[PDB]
Amino acid sequence: TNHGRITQVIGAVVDVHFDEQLPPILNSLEVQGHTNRLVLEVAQHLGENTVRTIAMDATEGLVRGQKVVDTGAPIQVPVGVETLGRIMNVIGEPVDECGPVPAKKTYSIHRAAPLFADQSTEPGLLQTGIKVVDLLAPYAKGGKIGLFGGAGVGKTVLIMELINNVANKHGGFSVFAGVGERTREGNDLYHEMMTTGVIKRKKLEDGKFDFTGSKAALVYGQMNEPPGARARVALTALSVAEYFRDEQGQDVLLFIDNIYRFTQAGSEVSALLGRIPSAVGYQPTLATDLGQLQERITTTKKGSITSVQAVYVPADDLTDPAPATTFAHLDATTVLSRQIAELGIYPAVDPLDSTSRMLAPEIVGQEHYDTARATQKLLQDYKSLQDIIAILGMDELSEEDKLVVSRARKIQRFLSQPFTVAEVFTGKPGRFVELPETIKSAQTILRGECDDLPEMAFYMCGGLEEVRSKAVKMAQEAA
Amino acid sequence: NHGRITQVIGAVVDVHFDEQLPPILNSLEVQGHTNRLVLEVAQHLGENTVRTIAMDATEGLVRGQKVVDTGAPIQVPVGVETLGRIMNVIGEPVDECGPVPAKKTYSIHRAAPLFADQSTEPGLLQTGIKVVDLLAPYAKGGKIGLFGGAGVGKTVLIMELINNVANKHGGFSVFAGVGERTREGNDLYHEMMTTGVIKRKKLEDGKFDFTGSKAALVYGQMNEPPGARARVALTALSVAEYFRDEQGQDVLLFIDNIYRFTQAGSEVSALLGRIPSAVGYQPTLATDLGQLQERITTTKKGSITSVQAVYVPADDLTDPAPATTFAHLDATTVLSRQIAELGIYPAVDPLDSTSRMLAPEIVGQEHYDTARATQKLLQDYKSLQDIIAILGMDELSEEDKLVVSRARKIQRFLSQPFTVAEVFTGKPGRFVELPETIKSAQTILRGECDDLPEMAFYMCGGLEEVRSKAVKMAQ
Amino acid sequence: EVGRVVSVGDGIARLFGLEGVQAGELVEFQNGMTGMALNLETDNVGVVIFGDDRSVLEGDSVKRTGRIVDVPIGPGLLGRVVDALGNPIDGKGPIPAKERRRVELKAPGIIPRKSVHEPMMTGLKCVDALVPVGRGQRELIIGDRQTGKTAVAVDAIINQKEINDSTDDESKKLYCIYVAVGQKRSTVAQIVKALEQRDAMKYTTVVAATASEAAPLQFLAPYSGCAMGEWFRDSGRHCVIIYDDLSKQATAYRQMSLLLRRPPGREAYPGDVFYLHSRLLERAAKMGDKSGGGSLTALPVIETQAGDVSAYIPTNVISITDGQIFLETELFYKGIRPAINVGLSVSRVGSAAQVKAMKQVAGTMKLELAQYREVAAFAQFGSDLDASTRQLLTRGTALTELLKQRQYSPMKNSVQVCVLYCGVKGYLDPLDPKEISRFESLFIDYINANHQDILKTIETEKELSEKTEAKLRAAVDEFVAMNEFKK
Amino acid sequence: ASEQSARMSAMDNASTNAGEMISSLTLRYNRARQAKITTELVEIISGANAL
Ligand SMILES: Nc1ncnc2c1ncn2[C@@H]1O[C@H](COP(=O)(O)OP(=O)(O)OP(=O)(O)O)[C@@H](O)[C@H]1O
Ligand SMILES: Nc1ncnc2c1ncn2[C@@H]1O[C@H](COP(=O)(O)OP(=O)(O)O)[C@@H](O)[C@H]1O
Ligand SMILES: Nc1ncnc2c1ncn2[C@@H]1O[C@H](COP(=O)(O)OP(=O)(O)O)[C@@H](O)[C@H]1O
Ligand SMILES: [Mg+2]
Ligand SMILES: [Mg+2]
Ligand SMILES: [Mg+2]
Repeated sequence: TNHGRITQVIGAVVDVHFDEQLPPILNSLEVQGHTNRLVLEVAQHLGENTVRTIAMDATEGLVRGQKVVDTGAPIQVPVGVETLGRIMNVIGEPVDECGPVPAKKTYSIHRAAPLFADQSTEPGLLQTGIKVVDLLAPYAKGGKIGLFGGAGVGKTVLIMELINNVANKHGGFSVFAGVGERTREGNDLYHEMMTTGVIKRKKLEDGKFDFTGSKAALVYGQMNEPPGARARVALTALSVAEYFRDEQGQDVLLFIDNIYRFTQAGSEVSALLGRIPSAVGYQPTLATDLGQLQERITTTKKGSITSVQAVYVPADDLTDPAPATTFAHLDATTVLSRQIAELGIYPAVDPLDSTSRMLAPEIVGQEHYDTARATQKLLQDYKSLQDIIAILGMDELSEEDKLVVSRARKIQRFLSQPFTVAEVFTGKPGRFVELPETIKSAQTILRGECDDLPEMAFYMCGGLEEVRSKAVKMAQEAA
Repeated sequence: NHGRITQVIGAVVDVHFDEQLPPILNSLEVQGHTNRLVLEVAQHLGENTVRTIAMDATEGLVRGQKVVDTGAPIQVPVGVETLGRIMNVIGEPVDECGPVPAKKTYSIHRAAPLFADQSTEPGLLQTGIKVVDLLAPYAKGGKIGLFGGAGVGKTVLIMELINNVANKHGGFSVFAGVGERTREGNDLYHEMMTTGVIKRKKLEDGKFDFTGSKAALVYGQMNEPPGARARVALTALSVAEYFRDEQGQDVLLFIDNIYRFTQAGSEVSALLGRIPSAVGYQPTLATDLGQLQERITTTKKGSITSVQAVYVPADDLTDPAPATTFAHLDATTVLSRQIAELGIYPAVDPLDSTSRMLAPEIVGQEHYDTARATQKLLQDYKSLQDIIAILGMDELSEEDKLVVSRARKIQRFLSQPFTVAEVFTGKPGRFVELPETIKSAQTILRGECDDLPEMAFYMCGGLEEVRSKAVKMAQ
Repeated sequence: EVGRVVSVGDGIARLFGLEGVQAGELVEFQNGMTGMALNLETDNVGVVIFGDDRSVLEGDSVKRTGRIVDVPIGPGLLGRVVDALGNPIDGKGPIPAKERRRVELKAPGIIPRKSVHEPMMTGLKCVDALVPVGRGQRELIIGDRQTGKTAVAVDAIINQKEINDSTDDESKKLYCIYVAVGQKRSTVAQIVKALEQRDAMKYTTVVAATASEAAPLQFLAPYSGCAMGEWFRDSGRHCVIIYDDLSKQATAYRQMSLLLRRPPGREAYPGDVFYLHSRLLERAAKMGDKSGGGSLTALPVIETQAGDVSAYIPTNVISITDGQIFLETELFYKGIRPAINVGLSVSRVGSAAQVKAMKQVAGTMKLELAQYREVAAFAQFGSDLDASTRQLLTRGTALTELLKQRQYSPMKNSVQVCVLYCGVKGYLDPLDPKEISRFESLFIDYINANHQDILKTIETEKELSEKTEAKLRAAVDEFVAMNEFKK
Repeated sequence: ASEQSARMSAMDNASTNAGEMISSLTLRYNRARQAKITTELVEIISGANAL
């Protein structure tokens, strides 16, 4: 092992001097003589056998001339079935207070993406049990998914519902990466995973633990952590999933909360690393740093990784560089809106901004494609009539336009549904709606069969039959 | 200690001392120069080098000139001898009446009074102005702000407050001119010599006798460098602190405009080698202001009431300067250009204006209720501006039309002809007591004045004038 | 070791020496002034001074104490006003506290935590009903200038004296900490006076980093307050900490970073503002039964300009909090005081931080207010409406007139329950809106005169059985009979 | 008939007023656009010269 000396300290940026045998970039360095473990990741070579590194933990307590040891390799995270049922940090250390990870292997979080020759697979359809998603923005089994939205629109709830409706039924493994989210959310997720069998902790009389089963692995880089950790925790989780993809060959599920935080972390240090800022304060190495991540998330001829990324959109501005760049990296897209959530329509998915590569007549049949496109046409027509209604009124609209407005309102209210995890907000029970039922109901509503039925009936109903039951109840209570 | 000028950049001078350095804020005198150039130390730079800000123009300086350290910061005289006398930032009188024979001098820079030495007793002032007496009552012994752009009536309002308060005060008073027109300074000096606030008398031997004066004057105007503008308010504050500390008497301090003080820093920090903040302002935009405002405070010894006119560039209230200044004020008065274009003067926006002395535990519940009803009415009228501009008043209901009528009436009623405006308005001034304002507002809100026209409330003061004008307008 | 000052300016020093300095430790000059080392460059060291720079003279000796910047903690702070560093400014005695705590610390992890289930009684009606707050929560109070934020926080502080006086169990008492950043000493003195006038200081402390105080104190004061509250959090005693305003802290940090020649970012701020506020607010938590069971609630305050929450600091602090209490000037002047916009204001915790007795009423109230907000604009124009729509308007107007409150006039939870019961079951629809402001007051006095048992039962059982329901209905009937209003 | 005549007149006046408001808002939009460009560029430059 080499030996170096800390030269200066500026926030989360640390310059280090070596007498000989400089380490390559991305290598990991360990500070010696500190309270807790402190790892640094090489980022730049400056000259005079000097390097510039990014600290994973706080630099408080560091001293110039303090000693540093090169490990000869980048941050190696443990992998295997031993990480399952267990929480891990950015540097692989556990933070679950259950013991160390007895892994027989370690992978470097920094790897090269699979080449073009390693093609994808067929666009397999993924059934989530959600209506608007399965109808208008079908999710692919082997492709990337995006959940765009600001603050207070239902990203975390939707990911939790997807976990309840997919991860439990999934025969492969699954991974979660908390990238700059709230820690309370992590505690809640861990408890819910221990509850629903996705994690199986069994304490022993000798003080050890047993996580047998427990088809899930958790990684956390939350807001309390500094930059350097929030950035690399995503690569950590992605390597943990790449192990199961390449070697085991099992299908894997990756959930990321939020990816935007990862980009923000880079900006927090770029100006300290001597870079000139980009347009709105972001770093120059935005698109590349994000693509080097995203290209590692892809299906190959050995396995498949289905990812679900929640993308914070600050100030509800989709023109921001981070989501603007992320849009191009996704197979399926789902944009959540505040104007819809104000109407109590949860999930607050905007069906006119959500898209999907899979929505084509050759993949999903024409009964699905034409139904979705008719729904979208109806909603756009209702959106174009908004100003005429606001100025003149409903009196001016013809009966065709009134029928259009009625059907569009019914569709809007019908795409809503209650989740199982939102019981603690609404109190109502959860529903799992299969896709043929959704298509039947949408065809029925668009054909004009349900014009007689009241608009209120189509609220938080899994199926059209439930809507009929609610209408019957409301009519009976009317007299 | 002697020193040498090594570098000159506009209003900044870097000097080199050999033996011993002077501390920061210390004054330095340049010897080989026509006038009395004074330099205030700001930084230390190593190599026994010092950076300084000049209180006068640097045209004529040479790299090699000699500089003398005075050993103390700038010293301004204090006492009853500064009364009825003008004094620049370095204390030198520019009244052409002789020197200042004061015994004691205070430093321009003093630490603010502590936490324990404060007394927040709520009082009120009698400004005679309807809008501030009703909706933004001014606090005796607190800070008051007049925010506005250019051409909305801050200076006229300050002059009206002078005529209606300082003459009826009895105690002392101070006026600081920080980047204002020299014309209005001479006008104020002569108006003060007229009203008896300054009692100048010429003795047989050319000397003067200002005995009887009740107002000092400090003027650092637009025809001054930035260094002589960023240190005038501190001079005035020392002059007022002497009164409310040793004398223990209430004093009134008027500042026109305070924003200029920050502006000087903006045109200095670039030369001091500092990174600029958002809009080119300084990173020290808040501390340099808080260190000035915290010296203004009522204490257990005396009290300083303050009336500061705060410029607002480009009519943007989100600018850092007024945004920071809002946090230091006990009462606020935001002037508007949209209201001045309607001929309403004072052009006070009664919704952006506010105060801390409006609660019912200070003023009565009738005053509080009248003010809040007026605010509700004006907000309800503001909420209809878009639909009135696009569609028209005909779309509105009858309740909304009654609201619009009463809101226009109460807008026009909150318009007062001052005494100092007689030179460009012609109509005489109208002092207005508070109970008359409250009765008039109550009557206009109830509906006891809907029969009258709308142009009968324009520049009338009370209601008897409004009814007389409506009578004369019936013809 | 020792060092010597090389450069001085604008409350910042550049030293030569002290090769064994810890980044973030205290430093002492030869005149009593202190400093904090931040920029450990190669040649020099960048220190920020805790006071004026007139004392430092470019050659003064400097010495490191070895202590990381820390503050005292304990019950000795209760009833006292102190600066950012624990030095008192009340002017009455020193701080009797033996144990200290580091300012910058690592927040608690995922395992030693639990869900939020206990409420934090704010004293207001709209907050405690529609925007509930829990113990372990981090709820922002964001608005414009002069809208009623400090008033909300001070009412939250004042409501606790009854709850604390009627017990001696520290596990149930709620202590409070008021951090004043950027304020002027007159305002802090007014707040201290308002609290002493109501005996609300024997359980509070204050941390005043005012405007005359240098930037580093404004930057460190909230972390000092969190350190003082972590004592309660880890000892099993609940505490609530209020930051007034946090934005002022961000401004101070920008000043320090710009004078240390660090490069800026958006709006001249650094990139580390998010880390600054995340470091600060993630220390609020609800610990488990193994770690004592304590809590540290946070109620930060933010002043927006022109209601622009699309700005840089508001966006961050919105994205790292568990709620929002928006405040508007339009609603403030229309008559709604507190000016809480119940549409934008939310609380992710929600009913879990609410009592069952308040759930039963607040669900219906939220639904009714949603409907009223939806049809309020249409109603103003004036058109024929169905009886149901008119009823909705009448009930929404009644509830809106109910949620109004005087300043420094908070209320207990049971009284809120009773009043909102009167409002929800239809005992205010025919009544004149403007009359409700006394229907409330009188009703309160009535149920504090003759029906103390109902209040005690609601306080103990924390629910509304059918017996209490019927008793409350009978009381309301008696009250309406005994009194008369305009309708 | 009188109602319909008044309706046409009102629509005329409303369209005219809307055009005026559009002109004013166009001026304000261009001003804000220029301000945004200048502000972003000054931020980038100040971050570039502080190196
Ligand atoms: N419930 C209330 N009822 C009536 N007035 C209120 C109420 N709450 C606050 N106010 C009034 O609002 C005004 C501002 O008070 P407050 O101290 O809360 O200001 P703020 O919102 O904190 O803004 P800032 O401190 O920056 O000036 C005061 O006059 C106060 O009396
Ligand atoms: N399906 C839903 N049903 C009811 N309320 C919801 C739903 N989804 C979100 N909300 C509300 O919005 C809040 C958003 O919190 P969260 O799920 O974390 O979304 P985000 O992270 O995007 O802000 C929830 O606490 C809840 O009050
Ligand atoms: N009460 C008033 N009555 C008539 N005109 C006024 C009044 N107040 C201000 N004005 C006009 O507006 C202009 C404001 O100039 P000034 O008094 O210097 O205010 P400011 O300091 O904001 O520029 C004056 O020239 C005056 O013609
Ligand atoms: Mg979330
Ligand atoms: Mg002027
Ligand atoms: Mg406040």
